[PDB]
Amino acid sequence: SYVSLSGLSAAQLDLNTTSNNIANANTYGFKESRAEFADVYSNSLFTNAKTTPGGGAQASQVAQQFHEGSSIYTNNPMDLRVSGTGFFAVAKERLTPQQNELTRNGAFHLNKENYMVTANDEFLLGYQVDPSSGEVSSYEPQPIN
Amino acid sequence: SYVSLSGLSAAQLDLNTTSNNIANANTYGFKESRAEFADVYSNSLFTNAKTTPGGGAQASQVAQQFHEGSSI
Amino acid sequence: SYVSLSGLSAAQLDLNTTSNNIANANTYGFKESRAEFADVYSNSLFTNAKTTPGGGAQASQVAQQFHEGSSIYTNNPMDLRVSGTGFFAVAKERLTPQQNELTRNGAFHLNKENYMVTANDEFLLGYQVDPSSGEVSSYEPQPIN
Amino acid sequence: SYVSLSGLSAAQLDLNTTSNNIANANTYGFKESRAEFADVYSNSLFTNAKTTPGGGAQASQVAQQFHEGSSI
Amino acid sequence: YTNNPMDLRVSGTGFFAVAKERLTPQQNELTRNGAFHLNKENYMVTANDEFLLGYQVDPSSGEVSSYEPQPINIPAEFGKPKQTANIEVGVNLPANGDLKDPTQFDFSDPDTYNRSTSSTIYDSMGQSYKLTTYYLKDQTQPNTWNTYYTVTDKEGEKPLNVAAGDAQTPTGHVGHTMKFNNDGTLASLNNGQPITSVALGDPATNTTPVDMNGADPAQTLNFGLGSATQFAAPFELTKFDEDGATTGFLTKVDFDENGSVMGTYSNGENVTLGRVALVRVPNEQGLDKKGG
Amino acid sequence: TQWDSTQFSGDKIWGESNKGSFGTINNGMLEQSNIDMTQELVDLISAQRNFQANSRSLEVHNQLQQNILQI
Amino acid sequence: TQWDSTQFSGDKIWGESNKGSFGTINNGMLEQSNIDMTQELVDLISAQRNFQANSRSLEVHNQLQQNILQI
Amino acid sequence: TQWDSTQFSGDKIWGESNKGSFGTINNGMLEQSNIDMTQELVDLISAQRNFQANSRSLEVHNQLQQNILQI
Amino acid sequence: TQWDSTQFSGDKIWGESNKGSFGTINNGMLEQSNIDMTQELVDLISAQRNFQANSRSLEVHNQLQQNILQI
Repeated sequence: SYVSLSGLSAAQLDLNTTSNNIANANTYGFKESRAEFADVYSNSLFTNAKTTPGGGAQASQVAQQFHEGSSIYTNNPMDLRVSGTGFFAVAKERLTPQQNELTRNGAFHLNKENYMVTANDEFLLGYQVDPSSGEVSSYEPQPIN
Repeated sequence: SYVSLSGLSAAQLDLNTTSNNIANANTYGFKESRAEFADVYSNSLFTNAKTTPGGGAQASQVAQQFHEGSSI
Repeated sequence: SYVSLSGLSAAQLDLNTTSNNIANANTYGFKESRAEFADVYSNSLFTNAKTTPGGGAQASQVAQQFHEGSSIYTNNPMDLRVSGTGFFAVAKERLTPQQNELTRNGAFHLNKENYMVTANDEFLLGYQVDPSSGEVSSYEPQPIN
Repeated sequence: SYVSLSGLSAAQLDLNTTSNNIANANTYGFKESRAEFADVYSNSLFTNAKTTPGGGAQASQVAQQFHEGSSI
Repeated sequence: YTNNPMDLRVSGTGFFAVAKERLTPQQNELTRNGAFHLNKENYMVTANDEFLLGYQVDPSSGEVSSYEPQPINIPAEFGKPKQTANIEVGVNLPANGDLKDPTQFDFSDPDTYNRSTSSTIYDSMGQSYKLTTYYLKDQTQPNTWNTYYTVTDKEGEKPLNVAAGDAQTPTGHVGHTMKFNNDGTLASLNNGQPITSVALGDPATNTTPVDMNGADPAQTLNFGLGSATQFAAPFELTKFDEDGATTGFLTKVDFDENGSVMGTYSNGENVTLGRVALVRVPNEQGLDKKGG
Repeated sequence: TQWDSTQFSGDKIWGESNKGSFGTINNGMLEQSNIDMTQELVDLISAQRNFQANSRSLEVHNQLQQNILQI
Repeated sequence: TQWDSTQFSGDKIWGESNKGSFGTINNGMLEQSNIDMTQELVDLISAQRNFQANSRSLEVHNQLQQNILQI
Repeated sequence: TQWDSTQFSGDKIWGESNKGSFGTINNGMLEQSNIDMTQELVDLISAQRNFQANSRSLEVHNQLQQNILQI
Repeated sequence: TQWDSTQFSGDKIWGESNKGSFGTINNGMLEQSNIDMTQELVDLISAQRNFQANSRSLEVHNQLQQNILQI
């Protein structure tokens, strides 16, 4: 009966993952999830093996498939998209660029201090380029003003 | 089931935003609105992460796109 | 027969725990309970051990699994939810903030005195911030007005 | 069984609240109601606590959400 | 499956080891259930508040040093600001870069050197300091580079001298030299000597002592540049690793297959709290059965 | 659709229109119910589900008691 | 169709017409809504599709629960 | 749905929101019960099965004793 | 829709746009979900079918146990 309960749990986990994927159909920059499972088997010291059935199914991991999604056009230049490999970097607080998180959506706007932030007013990390030389001198992240 | 309910709420919010934009098609000086959403995920102290699915979709903000409109 | 009676008692305790969990399915901020049991065995000075059977099953504890539950959206800003680790603090009386209890539901509303209270008119404990400095000066809890 | 009966009572109270909200869909100026419930636990002088299950669910209050309604 | 990571199961042969009291790990009993939770002292205990016995692993080495069983503790704070001692830097230097005069090096003039990089370091007390590294391409010797370091505190930017670096500017600043083979790989570093800097805040060894503001003045930095290369590619900071740390709070805790209980804090260090002891007896049929 | 002031509510604070914390008065309009049919129907479904679960639990309790009765 | 200055917006910066970063003022013209009917209708269709998909998911969840109920 | 700090729990540690190990606070939301109806129903069925098995064992014991009695 | 770097993920490698292995940055666009509704709905149907099959198996196990009980 526990094997059947494990099967029910795995099926409901896949159902929940699919429901989350469907619900996030409109979220910007969202990446879908995939449910992968694995077989279960005992490893007792004295195992008959030929006379021992399986032990059900165990959830292995919920994947985070990162294949490129489609792009919409809003004609708003403050909206940015990373085509290819790479993530945007945003910091919770302006004065602590060290504490940062990665994101993909580009719904940016200027706050009252003329800094580019996300919807949650999280500052967008940027570099500092040289006045004449195109190459960026310092690679430390800082908020863009 | 609450994930599906969150998806329904997000879809209905987008529907309402679009309906408001369509209704205000003749109002002078009106600026359209855009509905932006975000994912939901728990941050429990003891989180399995790999074995934990998503938490639905949460409304982030209703934008106020201020791009210049046409002139009559 | 006492072993069978212990088994019956344990099964009925688990049944009651499950019934309570099902009954509280709609309560805001509720945390489920899990019933855990343990074996029973004698510890006599002169025990045959090999020739002595078990002593039944005894309830060990009723757990209070505190894993984060799902969230509903009501579009009522007076409703609050703690995402992650943390509890709200509520005081029975306004004048005795020391006497307080922890809770998780956020059904708050202004009473006749413009204080944020729960359903049972229990005042919500909060800090007092500096006018200019964001950091809270005094960490003592006081009712929010 | 009394815990199950309390659960039935709470579910039926929520059902009645929803029915009233649906019935008053056309009444002018009506404000919806929300059902809020709470847990029950004993406070005996000698309580084992670790070996005591819950006491069911008790209806706390029927709210009167006063958020602005639509205008015709 | 309860999806509660504090619940553990021994798949195969083995028993959990639990002690009646924290201070007496010798008095222990074997069990199989894994209903674990932190007590008020942040120790993993069973339902009966019996401490779970575990090992103590090395900070860097995965192998456990001492096999004696001890209660497992999960601190809620990384309460030990760790000073930076070893910094690993891997860069690629431009082979086509313009040559510079070794005697004309000056960190105040950008045109005298080739490239400058910035990084953050921590002292004993956890104060953050800005570390700037200046790379200069030698003109006299082809495939030779000069590296200098400076520390910028609130007082100003003070140059840092190497204990045995073979690059002495006329001003007095001491750097180290890097040489590369024909294939562009790394040939030698500071004439084969390890790169150890002078004490930051000790005037007895530094002509420009760094203002520690109460920190340890004898702090020393060891730079590991074993992956530095000189190719046709432009200047690039490929890798930067340090051993510094700052105060932080417990964020999440997980268990690997080896039984090591790992926890990540706000600072970023993945501190391994310990391992979970496993006990196996030759004849399991003869174990006496206690309660629970 | 009328309310009165109780002890918990407080005391009636009188005021004009568009003064202080009060709102404005618009003629030619009326207020509808502040309900959402989608939310009400989904809540109805969820409440029915919970009621069925509780009835199942009560049936299990009664079945256990009757099983003990037949000894 | 009126807005006010809040904390997030900042503070009102006053100025003249065609001065600094401001625009110009033309008489005899009015602003229409800055919307595109085509995009609004397409978004309406997409939102309906998403709502139907989510309703299907919720129906599947309820059917699973009812199937378990009948044991 | 309220808790208090006891000897085993420890002492209450006060703090702000989104500071240290604390979480965040969101307005406009409420927390539901952290239960899964499927798991609860399955556990209910299993508990009923265990109770029936124990009742069977008790009946066996009583029948054996009565069989001894009729000698 | 934000991520952080953990032990398994590695360490954050910074870079510019259209340099090395990084991609390009296009303004005026946004990323949608990288999902396919058809695949999600078909997976939903398949998962429901698997759940029904497992529930049938559990019911068979319970029926066998209850059949043994009545001896």
